[PDB]
Amino acid sequence: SAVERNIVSRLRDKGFAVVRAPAKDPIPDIIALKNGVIILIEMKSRKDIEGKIYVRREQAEGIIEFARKSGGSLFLGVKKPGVLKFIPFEKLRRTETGNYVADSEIEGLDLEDLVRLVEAKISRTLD
Amino acid sequence: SAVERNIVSRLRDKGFAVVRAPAKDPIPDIIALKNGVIILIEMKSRKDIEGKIYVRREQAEGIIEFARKSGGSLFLGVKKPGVLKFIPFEKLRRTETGNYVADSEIEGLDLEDLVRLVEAKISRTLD
Repeated sequence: SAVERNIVSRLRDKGFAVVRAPAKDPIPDIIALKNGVIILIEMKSRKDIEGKIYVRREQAEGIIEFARKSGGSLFLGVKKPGVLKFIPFEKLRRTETGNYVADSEIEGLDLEDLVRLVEAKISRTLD
Repeated sequence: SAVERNIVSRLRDKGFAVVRAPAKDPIPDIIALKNGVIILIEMKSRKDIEGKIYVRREQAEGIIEFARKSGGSLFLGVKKPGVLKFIPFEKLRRTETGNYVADSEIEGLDLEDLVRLVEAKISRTLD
C-alpha cells in the first residue's frame, strides 16, 4: 500500500503509465506500461513459517493468465528491509499442487533492473 | 458503468487482459491488453450544444499523455442507441479551448472493428 504507492510513484517518474488494480479473476496489483512494454507486478504473496514465499495456485494462475494474454512480463514483488525486489514469475518454482514458490536460491531484481529490462525491450522492438 | 462492465466482459471474452481504472493525472476508464497491443478506452464524455460528444481539455490531455507514455491506442467510447462506437482519439477535433470533440461525420468503430485492428497489429508484429 505505502509500498505500492512508492513503486507506482517511482515507475511514473521513470516515464511509465501506471495503473493499480482495483479492489472474480485476479489482476496483478500494478500494471506499468511504457512504449509498448507491459510490466505486471504482483505485490501480494504468502510466506511459510520459515519465510519461503509462495503464491497459491488460483491467484498465481490468474495473474499468469493476465500476463500471458496481455503479453506482459510478470514479477512478484518481495518486501525486503527498505528495499523491494522483483522476481520474474517464470523464476518461481511451480509445485505439484500448482503453487508457485520463491526458492532461497532466487535472485531478485531491483526496480532499476526492471526499468533497464524495459528500456532494453523498447530498443529490441525498433531493431 | 453497465456499459463499462459490458465492454470489459466482451474484451475479456476476446482474450484481452482488461483492467478498469480505479476511482488525479488521468487514467483511461478501460485498459485492455492483448499480446503486446495496448488499447485504451475513455468512456466518460460530455455533450455540446449540437449533441456532439467531447472530452474536456485537462481530462483529454491526461489520457493522451497516458496513451503517449504507454504506447497504447486511445479511443473515445460513444454510447449510441443499442450500440457502442469507438473513435480513435486522433480523429477528434481539438477546439480553441483545448477540448476534443467527435464531429458528426466521424463514424467510429464497433468493438469488433477494434478487436480486428488488434488482431491485425498482433499479426504485423510476427511479420
